[PDB]
Amino acid sequence: SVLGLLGLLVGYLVVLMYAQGEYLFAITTLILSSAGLYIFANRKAYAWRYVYPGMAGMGLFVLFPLVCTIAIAFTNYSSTNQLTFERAQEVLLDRSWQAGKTYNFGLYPAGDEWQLALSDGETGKNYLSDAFKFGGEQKLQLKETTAQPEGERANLRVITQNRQALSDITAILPDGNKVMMSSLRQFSGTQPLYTLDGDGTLTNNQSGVKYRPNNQIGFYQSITADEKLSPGYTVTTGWKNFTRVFTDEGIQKPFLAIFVWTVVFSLITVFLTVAVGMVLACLVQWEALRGKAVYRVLLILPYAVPSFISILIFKGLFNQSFGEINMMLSALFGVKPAWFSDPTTARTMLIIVNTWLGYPYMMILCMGLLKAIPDDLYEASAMDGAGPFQNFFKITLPLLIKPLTPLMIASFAFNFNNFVLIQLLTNGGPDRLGTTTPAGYTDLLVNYTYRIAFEGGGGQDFGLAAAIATLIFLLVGALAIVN
Amino acid sequence: ASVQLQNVTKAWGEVVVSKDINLDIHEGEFVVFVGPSGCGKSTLLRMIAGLETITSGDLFIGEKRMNDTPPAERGVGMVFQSYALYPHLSVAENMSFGLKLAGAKKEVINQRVNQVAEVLQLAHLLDRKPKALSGGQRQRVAIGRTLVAEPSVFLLDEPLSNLDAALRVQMRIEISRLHKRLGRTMIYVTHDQVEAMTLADKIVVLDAGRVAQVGKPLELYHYPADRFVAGFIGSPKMNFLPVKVTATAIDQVQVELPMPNRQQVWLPVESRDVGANMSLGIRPEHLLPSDIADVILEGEVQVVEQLGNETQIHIQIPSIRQNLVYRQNDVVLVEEGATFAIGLPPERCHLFREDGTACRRLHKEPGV
Amino acid sequence: ASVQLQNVTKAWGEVVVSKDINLDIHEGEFVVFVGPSGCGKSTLLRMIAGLETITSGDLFIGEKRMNDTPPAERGVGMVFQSYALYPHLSVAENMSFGLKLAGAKKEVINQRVNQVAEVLQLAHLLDRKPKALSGGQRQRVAIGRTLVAEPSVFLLDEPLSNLDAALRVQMRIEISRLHKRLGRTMIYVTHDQVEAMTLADKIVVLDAGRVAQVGKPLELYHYPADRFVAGFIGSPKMNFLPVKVTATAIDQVQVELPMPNRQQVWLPVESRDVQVGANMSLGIRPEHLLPSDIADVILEGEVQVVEQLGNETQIHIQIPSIRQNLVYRQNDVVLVEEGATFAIGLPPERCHLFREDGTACRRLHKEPGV
Amino acid sequence: AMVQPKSQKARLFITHLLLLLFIAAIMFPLLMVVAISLRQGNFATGSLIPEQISWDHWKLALGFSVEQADGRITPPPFPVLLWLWNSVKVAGISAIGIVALSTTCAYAFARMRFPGKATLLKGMLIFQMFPAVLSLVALYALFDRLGEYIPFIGLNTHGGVIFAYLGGIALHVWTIKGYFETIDSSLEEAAALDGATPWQAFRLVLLPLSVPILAVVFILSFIAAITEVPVASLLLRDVNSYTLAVGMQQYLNPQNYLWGDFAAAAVMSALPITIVFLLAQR
Amino acid sequence: KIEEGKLVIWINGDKGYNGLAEVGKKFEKDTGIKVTVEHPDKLEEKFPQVAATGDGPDIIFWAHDRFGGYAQSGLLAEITPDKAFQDKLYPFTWDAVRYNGKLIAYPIAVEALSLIYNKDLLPNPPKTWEEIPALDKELKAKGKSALMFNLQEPYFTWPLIAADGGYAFKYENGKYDIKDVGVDNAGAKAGLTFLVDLIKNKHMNADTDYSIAEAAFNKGETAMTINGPWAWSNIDTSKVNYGVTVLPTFKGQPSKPFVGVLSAGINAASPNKELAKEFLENYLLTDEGLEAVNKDKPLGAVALKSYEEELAKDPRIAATMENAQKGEIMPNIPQMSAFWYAVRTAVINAASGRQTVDEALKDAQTRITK
Ligand SMILES: CCCCCC/C=C\CCCCCCCCCC(=O)O[C@H](COC(=O)CCCCCCCCCCCCCCC)COP(=O)(O)OC[C@@H](O)CO
Ligand SMILES: OC[C@H]1O[C@H](O[C@H]2[C@H](O)[C@@H](O)[C@@H](O[C@H]3[C@H](O)[C@@H](O)[C@@H](O[C@H]4[C@H](O)[C@@H](O)[C@@H](O)O[C@@H]4CO)O[C@@H]3CO)O[C@@H]2CO)[C@H](O)[C@@H](O)[C@@H]1O
Repeated sequence: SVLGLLGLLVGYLVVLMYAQGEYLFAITTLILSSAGLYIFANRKAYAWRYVYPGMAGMGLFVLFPLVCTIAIAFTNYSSTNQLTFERAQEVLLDRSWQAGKTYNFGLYPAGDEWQLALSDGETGKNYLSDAFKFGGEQKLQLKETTAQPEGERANLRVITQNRQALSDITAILPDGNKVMMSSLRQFSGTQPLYTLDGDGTLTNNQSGVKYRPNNQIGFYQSITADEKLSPGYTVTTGWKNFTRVFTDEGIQKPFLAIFVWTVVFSLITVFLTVAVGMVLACLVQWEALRGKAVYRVLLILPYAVPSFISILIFKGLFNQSFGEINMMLSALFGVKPAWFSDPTTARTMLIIVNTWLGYPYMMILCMGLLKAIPDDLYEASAMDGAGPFQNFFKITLPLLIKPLTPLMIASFAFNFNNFVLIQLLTNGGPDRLGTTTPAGYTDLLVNYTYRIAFEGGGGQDFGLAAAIATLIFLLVGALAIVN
Repeated sequence: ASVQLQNVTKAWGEVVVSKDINLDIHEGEFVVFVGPSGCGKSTLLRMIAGLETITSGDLFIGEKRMNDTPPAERGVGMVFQSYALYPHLSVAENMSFGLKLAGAKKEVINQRVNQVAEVLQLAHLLDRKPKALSGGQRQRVAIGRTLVAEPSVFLLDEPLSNLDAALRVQMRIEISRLHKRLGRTMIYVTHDQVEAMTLADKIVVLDAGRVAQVGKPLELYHYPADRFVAGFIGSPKMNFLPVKVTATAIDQVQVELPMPNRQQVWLPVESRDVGANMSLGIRPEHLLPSDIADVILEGEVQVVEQLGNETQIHIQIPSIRQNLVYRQNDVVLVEEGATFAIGLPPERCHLFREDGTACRRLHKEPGV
Repeated sequence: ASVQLQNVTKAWGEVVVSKDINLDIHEGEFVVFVGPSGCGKSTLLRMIAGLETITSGDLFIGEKRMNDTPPAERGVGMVFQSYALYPHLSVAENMSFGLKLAGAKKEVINQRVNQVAEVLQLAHLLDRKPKALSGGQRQRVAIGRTLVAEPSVFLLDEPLSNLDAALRVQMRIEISRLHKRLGRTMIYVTHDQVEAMTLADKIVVLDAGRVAQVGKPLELYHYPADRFVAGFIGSPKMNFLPVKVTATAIDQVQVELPMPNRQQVWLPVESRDVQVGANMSLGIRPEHLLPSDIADVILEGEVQVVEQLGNETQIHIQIPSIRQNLVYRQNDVVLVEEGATFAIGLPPERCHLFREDGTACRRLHKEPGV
Repeated sequence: AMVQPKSQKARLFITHLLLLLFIAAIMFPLLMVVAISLRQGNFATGSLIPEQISWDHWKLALGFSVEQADGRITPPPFPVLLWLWNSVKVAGISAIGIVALSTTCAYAFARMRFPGKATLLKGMLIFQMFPAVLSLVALYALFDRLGEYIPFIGLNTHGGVIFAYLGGIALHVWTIKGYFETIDSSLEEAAALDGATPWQAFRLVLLPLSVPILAVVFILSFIAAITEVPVASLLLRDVNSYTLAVGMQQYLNPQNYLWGDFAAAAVMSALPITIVFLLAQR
Repeated sequence: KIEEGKLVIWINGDKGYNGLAEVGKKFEKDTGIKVTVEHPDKLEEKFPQVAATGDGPDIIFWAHDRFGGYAQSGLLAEITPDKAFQDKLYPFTWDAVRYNGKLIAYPIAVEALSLIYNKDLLPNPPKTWEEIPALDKELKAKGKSALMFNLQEPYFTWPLIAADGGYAFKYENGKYDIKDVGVDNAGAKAGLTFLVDLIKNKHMNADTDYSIAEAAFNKGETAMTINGPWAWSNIDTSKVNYGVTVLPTFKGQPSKPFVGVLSAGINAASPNKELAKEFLENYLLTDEGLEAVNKDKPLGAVALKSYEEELAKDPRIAATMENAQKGEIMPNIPQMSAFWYAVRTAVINAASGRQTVDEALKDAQTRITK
């Protein structure tokens, strides 16, 4: 019934991918969408109907950007060298240089048909068009005149309302040069900066220099029959970004250093979040405790506050000389820990903060997960004469860890790439001294790779970071499959 | 060891689930709490155990008060209905859990574990885990735990409840031979009146959280205090026929049957305290053949249960919405729907009032 | 409503639990599958239901093969061991869910549920939810579901299993009256032999996947096909005495007891395929044992256990010869002190004899109701 | 009500204090923001407890301009309630989408047989361990080209942000799968015998019993989407299209550090998840 | 993709964006076109990335130093002001926004750092950097401090550094030799080593940002501070009796701050280049437009000659111009981005004490040239 209508869209939108270039996003659109109709039509592949729409998202908005960003590793994609060839030359063709001079223009109605008027200040003589109509690209051949136009001058609003039609009007003087709309009160002789002939050769009209696309560096360049036109365009560079990771000494030293921090940070986080979460989870549903519901919500409240604002308020509270934590910390004690300047102290801050954010997730886990333990084990333990600490380490803990293991190795993987925490709180921590690329002491692998690609200064090589992201990902895949 | 209760009560703020009730359980005495589900059998055991608090009254174990005393220091052990086996531990670790904590003893554990493992046949299952074991095996590991503890009092909350009937039948013999070997006090909760009769030195019957009667199994069987105790104990349920009183001698009481022919019969029973709509209690086993007795009860055979060892026959007696059940040893050839009569001996009939309380039979039953 | 199996077989991997089994269940026949825990009672029932696959063999229901047919289109309705009551749905909806989905007819539901709730007495709990109901009520809801469904065949998987002994006894009567009122085929899984003997018209004893014996309650009781079916059926278990074979005849077989007093006795039993000097089990039910004064073959020993049931007395006797206490049974009360000496008579007419492989020697003494 | 040993209060009383010290320590950070939002002047550093209450920071958070005695009507710098609504839209719709996809998918894994299910789920988890922060360029590119064909889910749209979040569902599938495998088979078997199709079992039997775990999944997906920054700010360019995550960082320009205003907006941004916890008291 | 029909403007939060929005209303009143002035954090960072892909505002406001890099990347459209408009502003302001002989932005106003002192605490403000330690102790025991200003951004700390000899790029008669850098030299080290010694002797804190310094001065907790015109608006609000004077001298030579010139560029991807032109020329760069912005937060000494001669009568702007003449104009070339980042790293690492002044500047030196 609906297979035909949807089947037509798989073709209507699919053929438009083939047109307008875009081979990169033309294959996947057919393959994924053909599978949907392939699956949902017949009732032999019934099981895939429930899996398709979930794995469609995995394909589109997780797997594709991964496969795509791996292809970015085999090229010089950067801030300078960002666009494709067709966008880059279109950017160069779009700009212009002022060949002629400025003329103050006016707009005067003659019935429905409008009328334009220009004025040259160098000569003093004025020019004016015939009764034209707005719409489409038209060349208004102006005529010199001493007299005034009939009808009142059009105000800004009126000429603004006809900005689109007035910009397409390319007027020209009796024996002067061509001229177009530059502002709402001025016309000026705007002309293309470059011109593209048959073969790929742009040529400047002002200076008089030809440029050819050097597809090694990825820029337009000139040869002595040199200048480099720096809008830039992407071009493949095989195994260069990858080999630079193994070649570069400055990049290689902190690469493993942060890997130790990254893993340790995610380990310590998981331990403390579980430990605090589980202990609280046990206490909250402990028979004898009174204000359970009151205690329960208060301990959850942190989780009700978005991470990114809790981090930014902590960023303020943890200030070294000022900030309210050290205002107290040099009152009960006589110390002000360098939460930002010192690597270790900054790592302690990260963990203390991160635990504050992380324990509620673990508590809510352990709370419901603890009700999986039947009551009569503790009643049996009460007959034997076990205390709270004995009940915890001999029954509760070893019985909770088994189901909790997958969630806390999943919690490890989360913290392993906890980008938002590092960027917002420390932005990588104290800078590692004597590095080529930007690296700090609280930087994770994900932060380091982000810092390389985007952060101003220290290069903005998207292709290099794309290689490192690939280089890391495949190692974690090799680690995860073996584990 | 000598556990006893004095007006022990249980409630949850206002509604009293268990009334003020007394028990006097002597040393080494096998006691069985019986009754339907949710009638406060486990509540009683758990109040004795310390798993539940005593709302009011006084509990005494070994002649000292235990209401405020916690479970561990009551000299007691429990076998839980779900066995309460620690699934993250082995059998050996399960059984030795009690004394592993509090006084860490390597050689003492191994001794008591293997000693108890011998008698229960869990010596080869010591290394196994509760998930690997069968219902029967897990059930023995549960008792094995309490036996390793060696408490003065044994509490058991329906230990054979989920086992097969054949295995359940077998495990009563094991329990009895275990009890008489150790000779220590046991409290034993069960819904199966058969288990009580076979195991109990003293049966305590409970009716919606109320001790109906206390005494020896054969005492409760022959002489029920009320219609519930009579109705509870007995393999097939006791037959209850509404009857009208006619005479009332000092020695015995008479009744009138509801049948088309209004027959009369004297019954040797306590006549202390006419025209009362009483219930005539009589068990299927105590019914006779019609040729022998003078009091006959003829009717239509509805259902015939051929059990091999016996034949239980349901008889539609006229003028009564209650099939008179009959019971006789060996197989008996009777058709479903055939006319059949049976004898009713007055020496074996019970008598109950409108309220439910039973008139005491003056017939000297053997056993009591 | 006439299920029947032919060489049915199940296997998990290379493990073959049940070799080719055959059953011919007639119209309106109360059939009961019995055996210990995990002997293939429920797997059979579920294989019949379609909830489990058949590795090999033909399953017919109403003379039409049902193997590849899904459970819904088998004209069969199951009462699950856990009751399988949908917690989120009400009692009325639990019973009608099947006919509610696919052909929702409000008036039909109302009628079927109330008429079924009339006969089961669930009328005042139709708006309740499974959590509120007591186990006994919860069971009858799972029954109602099949009654409202009105299948050709009924399947019950240990239906009275998690019930009170007294309430388990009462429900047996309800099921017997419910069966012969409806008069439709019922396959019935249970471990309790008591439930088989009373409910069943035909019984199927299952020994770890193998079919031990198929027959009528009294046929299985009087004439077991092997030691297993003999030991399985009986309120208290049958006594099995190790006996050596000494002589044989066309009409009977002689055997020697294991006692120091090596007494011998001829049993009226099939001598076909038995040898002298062979070790065998003498079967004798606790009920059939006589008092010592009557019979000539006496068995004497120390009494260990005396179970006073009121209606009867069950005495366990340590015979210093076989290390397996001999269970005696007798009506009324019998005043016997525990530890005291006690003698009992062994009647030869009521004696089974099982071979080394376990196969029973076909008894020759004719018994009533066969 | 078990009978308790050795005083009980020794550990019961000491626990209350430990919890009281804990809730104090963990609430303390939030007590600052509430105080800062009532603090006169917009400076990063000031008194701990406000000398006098100030409703200015909240007024412009709620969207009212404030005339001071000195510098005329200073208008509300950011549409906070607009952002708040945008955060709730994108998170709530994303969370419902993530539940719908992961629950249907998990139903197949939990019950239905089809070869390569272990490698698929394992793969899904493995692929998800790649951070979406190191995609951006590909994501911008994806939604830039995807935008012109389908306007309502492109760049600078809430649809685009939602569809981005719909991808990562590996943990959801596994957890819901594990939940399904916990459930009694007799219900689904009974349903099969009742004639219910796999879908009818999914909808009428399985789902209503699984409400709790779906409620959890929704909240975790909701909280995830509310706090998500890297992708939201990559896609949402316009200020009227921002969510809290994007917009709340506009406050803290070092040279225009609107700290007190930020605090008023920060207390207000904890509202959606709290409503969710309160509405999830079932 | 930038939207046609409206004007999106980006300008830093410290500038009078609300004032500029009122110039937007005035634009909308006459033309009907809505002007949207946003002020995103890290605005100068974000524009490069969004502009190259087609995104971004129509108009972009920053000091002229970052415009060469924007223009070179192909992000800015070349502006086309006629002879009549160029003669409305001061020639040198145009020269700040000239890149390869092409005007790449409209210059708006001339920014310059000045010593802002508190009269009630400090009636006689230091002419020297060297007398601040002495002045600090005087005010410290009194309960105040001598000088708090932003140490996190080079802009604020560079005047002290460059005073004795430091420089960004040596101006080779007509052009900046990018390989010639003066951060490593003894003049820069001197001013930097002095600043470090101020922190080492507890006269300042290495971790003191704009907001901390601003708070200290505006709440009367520090006697002096270092800031530009924009910051006066908040000081007026706090009503701290203040004065804007010349920056103190370091080792005889005066402080040489980098003079900024707020400039407005036009995105090359913008489809509203004609509307952007009108707004900047005929609405912003007028007496009324600049006053509207200046009334919100002072622009400094404006580029518009007409409005400058009116505003030059302000003694604060006279002092701002005095510091401006004593300092030097910021280079507009692309390598200024490289200059600023590396110096920020150098100052923070040295002020924090993780590095020496020599090593910190040596690392910076290499980062500029490479
Ligand atoms: C880093 C760890 C500290 C975390 C900080 C948390 C912040 C609060 C401080 C808490 C300090 C501990 C004080 C505990 C005092 C005991 C109070 C008490 O006596 O309460 C106990 C509650 O249990 C209980 O958490 C028992 C008490 C738990 C004590 C265990 C603490 C150390 C645990 C470390 C192991 C972490 C897990 C590692 C993961 C691999 C009583 O238990 P029971 O009677 O058996 O209850 C039975 C019921 O559950 C049945 O329904
Ligand atoms: O890398 C971390 C920091 O990066 C960002 O700050 C950078 C800028 O992107 C660079 O452009 C430069 O900033 C210069 C700026 O170019 C120059 O105009 C001047 O800025 C003055 C400005 O003229 C004046 O109008 C007013 O706004 O004060 C500004 C100073 O605060 O000087 C700047 C250097 O001080 O370098 C900096 C880093 O040094 C980003 O914005 C930061 O948030 C980030 O921490």
